[PDB]
Amino acid sequence: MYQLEKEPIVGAETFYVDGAANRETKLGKAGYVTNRGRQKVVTLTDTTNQKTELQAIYLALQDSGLEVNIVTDSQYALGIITQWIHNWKKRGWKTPVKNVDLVNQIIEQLIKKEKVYLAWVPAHKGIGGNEQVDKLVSAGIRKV
Ligand SMILES: NCCc1ccc(O)c(-c2c(O)c(O)c3c(c2O)C(=O)c2c(cc(O)c(C(=O)O)c2C(=O)O)C3=O)c1
Ligand SMILES: [Mn+2]
Ligand SMILES: [Mn+2]
Ligand SMILES: [Zn+2]
Ligand SMILES: [Zn+2]
Repeated sequence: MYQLEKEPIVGAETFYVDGAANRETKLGKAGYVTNRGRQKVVTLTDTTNQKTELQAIYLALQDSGLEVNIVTDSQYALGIITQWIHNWKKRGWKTPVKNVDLVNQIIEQLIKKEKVYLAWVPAHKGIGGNEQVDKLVSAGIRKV
């Protein structure tokens, strides 16, 4: 229904989102850091790594203005969201089984926006945004 931006929205605040979970305890964290100096980290129970990545995106949509840049390192989160947008009101579309409720909450937030840019980056070493939020969500969840 929607058109995600082809390139970052110049001027808009950028949310570097991430999540991490531990399979053995199902504990996890999801959150963001932004280039305007905000951050947020929430602790979650009964969750998975995929669920935490989606939850971080939901948090960024909840806390942002009408134009938002979001940078994720979850290929899954980006793919399931983009596929939802491209295939609604379209033939031959079976909605995914896993995480359907969370993705529906995200799409809810997405359509309320004016412009959204969503990009995937591989996780990497450094001092940039994806690295910072990685350390935040990995604290006490997985070794780094
Ligand atoms: N110092 C460099 C190595 C390093 C150090 C610290 C890190 O935290 C990570 C690291 C992440 O922080 C991270 O969040 C992720 C990964 C990382 O490797 C992934 O690899 C990864 C992630 C999400 C995904 O959805 C996939 C998928 O969907 O397939 C993959 C995939 O591997 O395939 C993902 O979220 C990597
Ligand atoms: Mn990640
Ligand atoms: Mn990461
Ligand atoms: Zn606007
Ligand atoms: Zn970086």
